Amino acid sequence: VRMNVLADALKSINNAEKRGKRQVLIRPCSKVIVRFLTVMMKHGYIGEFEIIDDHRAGKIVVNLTGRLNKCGVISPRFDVQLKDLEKWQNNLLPSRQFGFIVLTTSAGIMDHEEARRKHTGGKILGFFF
Amino acid sequence: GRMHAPGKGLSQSALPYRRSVPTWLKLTSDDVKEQIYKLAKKGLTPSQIGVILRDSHGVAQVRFVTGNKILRILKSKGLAPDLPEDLYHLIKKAVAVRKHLERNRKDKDAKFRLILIESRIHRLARYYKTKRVLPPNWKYESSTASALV
Amino acid sequence: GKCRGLRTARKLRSHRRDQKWHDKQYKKAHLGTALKANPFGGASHAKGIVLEKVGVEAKQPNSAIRKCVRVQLIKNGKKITAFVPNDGCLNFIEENDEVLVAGFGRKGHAVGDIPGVRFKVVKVANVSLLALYKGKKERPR
RNA sequence: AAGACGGUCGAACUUGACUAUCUAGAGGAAGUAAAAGUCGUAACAAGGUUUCCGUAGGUGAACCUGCGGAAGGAUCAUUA
RNA sequence: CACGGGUGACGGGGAAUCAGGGUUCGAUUCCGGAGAGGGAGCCUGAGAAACGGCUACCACAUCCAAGGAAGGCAGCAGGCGCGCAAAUUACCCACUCCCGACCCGGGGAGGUAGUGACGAAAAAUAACAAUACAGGACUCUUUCGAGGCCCUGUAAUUGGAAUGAGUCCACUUUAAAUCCUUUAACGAGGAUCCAUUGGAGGGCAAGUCUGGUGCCAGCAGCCGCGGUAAUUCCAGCUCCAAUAGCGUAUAUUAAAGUUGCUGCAGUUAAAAAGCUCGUAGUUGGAUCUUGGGAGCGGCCGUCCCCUGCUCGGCGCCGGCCCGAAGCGUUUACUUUGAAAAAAUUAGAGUGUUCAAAGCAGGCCGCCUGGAUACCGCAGCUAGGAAUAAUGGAAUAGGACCGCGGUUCUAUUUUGUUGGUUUUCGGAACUGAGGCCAUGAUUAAGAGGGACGGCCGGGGGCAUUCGUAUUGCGCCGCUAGAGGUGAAAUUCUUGGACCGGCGCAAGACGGACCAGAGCGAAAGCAUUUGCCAAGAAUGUUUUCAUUAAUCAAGAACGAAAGUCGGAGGUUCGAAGACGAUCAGAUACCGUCGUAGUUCCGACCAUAAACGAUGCCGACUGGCGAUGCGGCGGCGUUAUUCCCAUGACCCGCCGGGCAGCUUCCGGGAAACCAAAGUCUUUGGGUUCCGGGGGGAGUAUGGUUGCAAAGCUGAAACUUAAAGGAAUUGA
RNA sequence: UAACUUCGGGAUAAGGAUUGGCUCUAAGGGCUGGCAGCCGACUUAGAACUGGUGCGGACCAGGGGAAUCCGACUGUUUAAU
Ligand SMILES: [Mg+2]
Ligand SMILES: [Mg+2]
Ligand SMILES: [Mg+2]
Ligand SMILES: [Mg+2]
Ligand SMILES: [Mg+2]
Ligand SMILES: [Mg+2]
Ligand SMILES: [Mg+2]
Ligand SMILES: [Mg+2]
Ligand SMILES: [Mg+2]
Ligand SMILES: [Mg+2]
Ligand SMILES: [Mg+2]
Ligand SMILES: [Mg+2]
Ligand SMILES: [Mg+2]
Ligand SMILES: [Mg+2]
Ligand SMILES: [Mg+2]
Ligand SMILES: [Mg+2]
Ligand SMILES: [Mg+2]
Ligand SMILES: [Mg+2]
Ligand SMILES: [Mg+2]
Ligand SMILES: [Mg+2]
Ligand SMILES: [Mg+2]
Ligand SMILES: [Mg+2]
Ligand SMILES: [Mg+2]
Ligand SMILES: [Mg+2]
Ligand SMILES: [Mg+2]
Ligand SMILES: [Mg+2]
Ligand SMILES: [Mg+2]
Ligand SMILES: [Mg+2]
Ligand SMILES: [Mg+2]
Ligand SMILES: [Mg+2]
Ligand SMILES: [Mg+2]
Ligand SMILES: [Mg+2]
Ligand SMILES: [Mg+2]
Ligand SMILES: [Mg+2]
Ligand SMILES: [Mg+2]
Ligand SMILES: [Mg+2]
Ligand SMILES: [Mg+2]
Ligand SMILES: [Mg+2]
Ligand SMILES: [Mg+2]
Ligand SMILES: [Mg+2]
Ligand SMILES: [Mg+2]
Ligand SMILES: [Mg+2]
Ligand SMILES: [Mg+2]
Ligand SMILES: [Mg+2]
Ligand SMILES: [Mg+2]
Ligand SMILES: [Mg+2]
Repeated sequence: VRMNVLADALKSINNAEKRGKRQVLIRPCSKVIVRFLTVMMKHGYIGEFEIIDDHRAGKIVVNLTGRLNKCGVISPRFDVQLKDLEKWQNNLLPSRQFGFIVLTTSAGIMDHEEARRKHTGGKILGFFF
Repeated sequence: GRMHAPGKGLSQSALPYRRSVPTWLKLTSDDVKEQIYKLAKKGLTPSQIGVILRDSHGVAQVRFVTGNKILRILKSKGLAPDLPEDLYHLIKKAVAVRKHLERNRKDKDAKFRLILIESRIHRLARYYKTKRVLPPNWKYESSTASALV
Repeated sequence: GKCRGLRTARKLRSHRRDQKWHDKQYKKAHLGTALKANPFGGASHAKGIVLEKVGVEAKQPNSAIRKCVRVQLIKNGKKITAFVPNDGCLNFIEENDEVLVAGFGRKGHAVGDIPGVRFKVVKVANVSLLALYKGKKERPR
């Protein structure tokens, strides 16, 4: 059955970006998905999106640019200290100039570079570049 | 897919976005639930109380006209059946299969389905014991299940 | 990995143990069956007494008589076949004397054209066999 | 002080039982490896009876046959 | 994952290897445990179940006058033994400490030397000049040849200079010595004061040199060399590698993404259980606090606020501001703090002559060092509140807000003694209230259940029909009929085969029948009836997470086979005979037993196959087909038009497949999945680790048996194998 | 308490210990009006002491184990070899 909605959302975006489409429909919606794309939004990887409100788990239509190479999810959500963060980004990012690890902290869902900027560990969610 | 079948069916009811009440419906909440009351005394599970209300009386969803749902109305009054209806209909079916299987021992398919049906009884029974609508010692006995229909 | 839960460390760990026993090199080092089958008992060298001097045929493509010696170990009494390595060195080995034997190169596996020998002679009568070949030392009489 | 009844801890010996390793054995039956051995030709082509799986019987030996499968077949097809 | 067993198991601080992860080792100097040949029992003592204390027994062993006595090196040396495998029966309490009545005595603790290629650091075996030459940039020069201002190398050519290896006066060192350091005198020409260990076919740096051997001797980790021109053996010459070191054997680490958490594989190379159910285990849909303002800066970036209910101090006028104490869903997570032995590792300083080290040192008495980081997990502490768990009020037995009492009861209170009730307080029990916006998220392209019309060789029971086959009865006419490649066995004037009419028996269900359907799979096909079940579709019905995959366990599981009965037409293991053949215990032919059929019980295996786990999401088209539903021109029935049937044109949802494709993947064949994988993480189960031995031995368990399930090792071997290509 | 097994047996398998006398203790029930009174009958377990180690003191009262052959077994048979 469906087990991790964020895993389905990012796999769906990655297939449609890989085939060159312009919009994607994300079938289930949640606060974690909406908060994850707003992180990808702030760095210019995707365009602006829109969540459709049926009285159930809503849908999302996301405008795509041509800038996304891969978005992914890490399962399970491991916990990561500030000591482990350099090793995680050594494994699953292309280079040291671009690419981001999104990881939820008590301060909120937010990517790795500035998660280090306010000195908080967290739980790893995924990556994009 | 189905729990005890390989089919993957998608047919289901689709509830409309507007959860208001239509203007052409004139029944108010109080006389709808007395309409529900007298249908319970005719002898009817909540499943078909709501069926004969949305095709002859026009109430699309009882939970939209009132604030409550049908089975919640009944036990708030005292007319709820003793054991839940979905568990009741499994026991009723497993009794029929068990009786038919008893008269001809060579019905292997009947024996296979009876395993499946009595499996669904136990899966559902321990759910109702976690939500505490059955006593914690309630058990399904194949011999005595005939008495309670 | 196939199972990827946070609370599946017992599953993953206890599956390594089972599947490590199908590794051939792991299987023999961590069982006592291989160690007790070793004539040396797990040592690198062993000394024994010469029983007789024998020569074996080599193998299908080759054709030569491999000069060997049948030696009986001291710590066990087990009888093995060792190979007097170099050219003509078999003369220096006589019956009823003490020799030092070592493995022949491949950890208990047969090597080259000699069929079924795991051992080699390095010293006879407490004087190095390579020194006798080079003429640097002579047999202690 | 020696010594003595009793109690307690209890070595040790005798016997028995269980258990682990190692080892002898007439004869029997395998496996591997050498080889210009004897008898056939079973598998490779439609390998000259297409091959293979399961099961049962039989035969110097490879094998043969009966029943039900498979194509990894030698047919992706055969006409109102 | 108890209990039992094994450990070539004393635990730890640590060691080796290492990208990131890990793997292996820790007898070994520091901490902790245990033991003194094996057990057991005690005395003294603060402290012992002590053994350089005692008493027994067992083993071993010493002296003896034969009566008795004595013993415990896993302390320092040393010896035997075992072994592949490990040092002197040396000097001293001078240093470090410890013991005693003690400044004074003692210490095989410990220190110092001897052996010491375990291993680690430094570092000689030549340097330079001149001639002869050879090259190079230069010039002249057509080159050649020559000028050397400029080199660069080489040459058992010549030449003077510089040293330490060594011998050794002394000093220093030291408890006394030794070593190092300092320093006199000797001490280098083939500076013989002489560098080795492995290789030269490939991997892998480096001779097709010469002599010998002739598949012999030998070499070779692997591939392989060697049979009269050996680049590989044995030698000489030359060359290569490392260099006071190098080779070989063994354990182990990396290489090994060949144990895969990071991170492998399961169509055909080794591999997914026959099928479903199923408990532990693992994993689980959405859903509840946004936002606003102060301040600074270039719409933008940083600082701040959005829990309350006894004691004092910014104090002011019983109230207000703050500080302190107690109280307040629980965790996981994250950041901080404390607490964490040194030694080792990382690391700061410092010219041990550098370095490995060491904790020292520097300046003309003074000045300073002896840092710091890391130390998982578990326990403690303080902030954060995203993510993930978890609880509240639904027979209200719920919050609050005060009033009505009962009981027990702290204690204030009647100037000082005494008895009672108050009130004031505390705790518990009990009435009537008001008040809350009074209290139940939604209704998953999750699931369960209900309901409606259908659908299907799905299942069981009974029933019915059909020819055909074999046999039998009668009738007709006849000499052959059957079989094969050809024949024979076989039947035949006692009438076979053939034609006709009947009867009986047991099987079987053609053609229709399809890359159609139903079922969990195995499987399911004459008619009719009965009984129970099911998918999909339709649904503005109901419950509201009840779910997914699943060790152990359970139901079904073709054919064959086993056991009881009944029946036995055909076919037909075994067997028999006739052929063929070199043989023919076969293929071909005739006969034919068990079986093939049914009922009731076992067995649990198949190429039980799609050689392809299940659940979920996403990613191209096109024409079909089956079921259900929806809509539309028009034909055709009923007829009497509505509506249902049969065609036709589309749309939707499940299903069996098909064609095409640079989606993408793959070693490829090929696959719309076998894709969404080095851009590697959706959940979960089973399962492979070169080929054999071998699904074998043994043990256990199931079965009447046949056999099923679980399941090694010794030993052997450089390949076995998959897809495709060219030949034959 | 073994091999084996037709899972019923083998089996009292095999092999060990105890046993007297005396003096006590505890447990095991009725009837009448979680209590009280009045009645009882035999057993089992445990303890102390004690005897020239003696105790199922007479009587009664299975020797056992490992294999082979035959007949499955219970049963019957040549009154007088
Ligand atoms: Mg399931
Ligand atoms: Mg052949
Ligand atoms: Mg043939
Ligand atoms: Mg053939
Ligand atoms: Mg074939
Ligand atoms: Mg045969
Ligand atoms: Mg030990
Ligand atoms: Mg240790
Ligand atoms: Mg001790
Ligand atoms: Mg000793
Ligand atoms: Mg002692
Ligand atoms: Mg001693
Ligand atoms: Mg001592
Ligand atoms: Mg040594
Ligand atoms: Mg001293
Ligand atoms: Mg002194
Ligand atoms: Mg010492
Ligand atoms: Mg020298
Ligand atoms: Mg050579
Ligand atoms: Mg080489
Ligand atoms: Mg080379
Ligand atoms: Mg070589
Ligand atoms: Mg390794
Ligand atoms: Mg690696
Ligand atoms: Mg592999
Ligand atoms: Mg395979
Ligand atoms: Mg399968
Ligand atoms: Mg969730
Ligand atoms: Mg430390
Ligand atoms: Mg038909
Ligand atoms: Mg199972
Ligand atoms: Mg069958
Ligand atoms: Mg049968
Ligand atoms: Mg039968
Ligand atoms: Mg014949
Ligand atoms: Mg026949
Ligand atoms: Mg199988
Ligand atoms: Mg398979
Ligand atoms: Mg992967
Ligand atoms: Mg293997
Ligand atoms: Mg070879
Ligand atoms: Mg194969
Ligand atoms: Mg017996
Ligand atoms: Mg016999
Ligand atoms: Mg008898
Ligand atoms: Mg008689």
